[PDB]
Amino acid sequence: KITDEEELNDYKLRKRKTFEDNIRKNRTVISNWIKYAQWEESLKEIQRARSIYERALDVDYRNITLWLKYAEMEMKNRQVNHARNIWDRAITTLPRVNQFWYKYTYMEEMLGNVAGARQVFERWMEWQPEEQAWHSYINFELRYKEVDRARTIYERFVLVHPDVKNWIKYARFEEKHAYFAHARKVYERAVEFFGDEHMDEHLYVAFAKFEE
Amino acid sequence: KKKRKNPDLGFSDYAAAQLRQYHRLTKQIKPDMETYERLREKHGEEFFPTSNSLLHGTHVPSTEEIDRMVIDLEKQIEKRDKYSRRRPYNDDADIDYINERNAKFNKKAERFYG
Amino acid sequence: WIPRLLEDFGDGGAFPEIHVAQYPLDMGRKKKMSNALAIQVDSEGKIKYDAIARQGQSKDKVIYSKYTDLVPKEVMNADDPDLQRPDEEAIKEITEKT
Amino acid sequence: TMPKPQWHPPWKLYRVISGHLGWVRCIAVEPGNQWFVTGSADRTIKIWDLASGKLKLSLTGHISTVRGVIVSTRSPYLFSCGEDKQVKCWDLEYNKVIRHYHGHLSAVYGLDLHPTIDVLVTCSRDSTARIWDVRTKASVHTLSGHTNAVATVRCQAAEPQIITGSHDTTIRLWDLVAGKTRVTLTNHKKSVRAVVLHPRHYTFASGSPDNIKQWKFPDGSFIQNLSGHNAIINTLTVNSDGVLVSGADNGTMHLWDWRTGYNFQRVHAAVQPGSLDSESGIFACAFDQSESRLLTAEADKTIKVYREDDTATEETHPVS
Amino acid sequence: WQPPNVYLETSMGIIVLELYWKHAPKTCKNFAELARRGYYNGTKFHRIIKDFMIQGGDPTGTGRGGASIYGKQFEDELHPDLKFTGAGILAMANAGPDTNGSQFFVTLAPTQWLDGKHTIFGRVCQGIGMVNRVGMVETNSQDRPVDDVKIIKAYPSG
Amino acid sequence: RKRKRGVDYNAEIPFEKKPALGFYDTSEENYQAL
Amino acid sequence: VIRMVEMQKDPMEPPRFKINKKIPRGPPSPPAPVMHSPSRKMTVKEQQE
Repeated sequence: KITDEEELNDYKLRKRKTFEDNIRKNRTVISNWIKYAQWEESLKEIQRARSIYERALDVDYRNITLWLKYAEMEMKNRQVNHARNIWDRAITTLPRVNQFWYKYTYMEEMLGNVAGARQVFERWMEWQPEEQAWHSYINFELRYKEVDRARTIYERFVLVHPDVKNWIKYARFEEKHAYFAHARKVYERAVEFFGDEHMDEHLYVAFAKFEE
Repeated sequence: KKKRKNPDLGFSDYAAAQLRQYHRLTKQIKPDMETYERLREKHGEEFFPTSNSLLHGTHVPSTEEIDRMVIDLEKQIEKRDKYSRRRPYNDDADIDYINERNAKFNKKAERFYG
Repeated sequence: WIPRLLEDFGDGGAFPEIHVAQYPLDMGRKKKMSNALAIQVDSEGKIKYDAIARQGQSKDKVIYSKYTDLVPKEVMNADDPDLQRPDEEAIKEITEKT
Repeated sequence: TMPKPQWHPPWKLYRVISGHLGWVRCIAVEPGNQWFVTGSADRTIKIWDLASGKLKLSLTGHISTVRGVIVSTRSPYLFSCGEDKQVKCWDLEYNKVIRHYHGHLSAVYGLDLHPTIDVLVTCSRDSTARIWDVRTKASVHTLSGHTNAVATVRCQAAEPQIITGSHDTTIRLWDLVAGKTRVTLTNHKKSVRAVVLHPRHYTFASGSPDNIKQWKFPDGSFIQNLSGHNAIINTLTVNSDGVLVSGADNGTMHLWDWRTGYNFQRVHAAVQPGSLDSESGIFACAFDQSESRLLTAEADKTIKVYREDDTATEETHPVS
Repeated sequence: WQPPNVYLETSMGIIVLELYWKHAPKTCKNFAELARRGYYNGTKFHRIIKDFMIQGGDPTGTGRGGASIYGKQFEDELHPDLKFTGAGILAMANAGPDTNGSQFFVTLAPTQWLDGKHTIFGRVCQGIGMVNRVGMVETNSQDRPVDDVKIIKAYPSG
Repeated sequence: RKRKRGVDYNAEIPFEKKPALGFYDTSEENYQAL
Repeated sequence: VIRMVEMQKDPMEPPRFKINKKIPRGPPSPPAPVMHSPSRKMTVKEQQE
């Protein structure tokens, strides 16, 4: 056990020079950088942690574990606004990595900033990401009521991903919430959109189920 | 009454596991329409911003909120800590491994040479 | 009447004849110097997030950071004078300067 | 869709030269069109006649793989560049090295010449390029900024004057005088080993195992894709008539239409008798000066010459 | 012809300013005729003094341009009791009396210094938080800030 | 006392890179001790 | 108004200062945004392959 000031400071020095020589030694694999920053955070010296993460991102910024460990460290230590700036830089420079958008939105929801979460979801959808992202957005709109927003999203969605399956899901959505006239309009729009030259079973099956 | 199941598969991409975890966490959350309407009647049309449309500088959170996300952080961190389930130190079988690195290399060799 | 709470501004406004420092809709008060950089907005009212990627850089830098940079431009044209090399006189100028 | 592509006739192999003792890694044609020059991984530089295919001469100075040759249009010089970190200037009135450019810290992967001023640009594995002064062997600029080997460099008289593609999957457009990067293009997911500039259109194309992409000068605005060739792409080469040749590393070679991006032929040549089938691969291709012949330098130690087919028509070989 | 609220939807936020013709008929008429005239589209903020002023409306964008509805410029229509004691007091500034042209100013705080040299001609009835945001932005050493912030729409009240 | 780079660890942030600033105010944030 | 005159260099004078100092290289430029096309999926079977 470390009595006090000078002995734990020597302990700091020894571990610290060990880390820094590892980094000088390889300067690559980020297991070293992360071990180091994890330690300097465990001692609650987080300005050193921030410097370490920044230097690491200077080495290799395309590495997503680095960004995630970093924003996690900021978030635990309640540095909310630091975490926001980090998520923003991350989704700016690596916009295809979906984890970043997911976790940024999830945080902003926890924190109670629903306006913020919608801002982020909108920015995300600008990239025309993937079905799962659109679903996540709609589910977000559905944990709150806001069903009109949900159908606006669905309008953009079925255009961005024109698959029969999505048209089906859209119709199913509106019927589950009992907008039967609108679901009929959905189905007629679906048929007239797809056209004969492609048109096959699944769509008609669901259309028959509805009208049945 | 309700019923569902979800089976585990290959980790295929880190994205798949991340997505599963997000699904679970999302399903958990329960939002208060009270605070939603309260926040609503103050700001109104600002509520519905496009990516590019509207702007208010910063939304400053009551600390009590911040505690929610911190707690969820600790929970997910633990759950992630348990990622690899360790197999108990079983000495019962024959030992042709000098140390634990060698024992694990022999195990990887067992999985590629049948 | 001397307006002290901005509610007395109705839709806003300072009362130049009222010998009080009017602070209508967050007006007047010098605030703390915060780090947040200028939340700029484009020439149509969009939020120019080009800023945060362009961090600390000139405007000579061309920064592709929008989705619209990925989309295939329809330049299937053998004819457009948009894409034809600079006339060899300008090339001669660049060669001499270089 | 698109307007419909121009019809180009297809190409047929008509000659197979074999005299090298290692992979052939670079190829170039003289200005006046009489001979071409190949550099190989047996550390020689052979000089062949372009009409007959006979071998005229063999120059042996390097210590390892010769990875690039070029012949200067303004002076009787051949500049070669090797994996021994050395860059050479052969004077072709005595056939002897007269000048050597020193300073790279690892193998030199490629090299190009400026068309009006007398400078050289070389790219190497230390992840830098250098702008050399042809006449005083002095390095006037070290273009640094990539984060991995710099696979390829091309230079032009217009602006920007230097395009480099590297193995960190990025392209950079540099200015020669200032010596720093104007634009960084990060659209590719895998190493960019091939770059080419259209002769008469202020556009360029860049090849990668994902797909070839087209870009528009001077700030590199995206134009379109060219997909279908899923292979490590070692070369791109464009004709003046809009034919674009994409040579891969498993031997397969696609021929495309430049303007609409329509792949109108796929050649899958055969390996020389004593070769394995895991040793088919194209390292360099070069159009003749008349733009009639297409020479390719291959990983089975042969040089294959293709000429256009003269007895085919839009109805024999229709355009899909 | 005294347009109540002249709406100048800048890029960085909406605005509409109420000019008191009873105190400032000449400059109220001038500014209304300019805003309905649409000549203010393209005017870059030629001066931004943090927590002091935002001044723009220059057809040069440098400060040596600007013209009025009666020619090049006209005199000031002074008020005894109207001042710059608070933000948003819309008063066309001048480099010399009786030469007030196209240039527009907007206070951001008490500017009791500009009293008597610029005729306080109203107050901005729309977009004061946006005025604060534009007043916080970082500017160059010539008060032509690094951001080329311009008005999208210039028009008066109906 | 003669070691050139030793105190490069325990006295100062070894090579300090301060985080970039974006669209939010990081000023009031400060953190606890151990 | 001041008069600049450049001081004579002594011909017989060796260099004055130690040139060879080593330091790690600076931070690079602000990372450019990675403009990719969206990732596709690898089935379990492919990762087996």
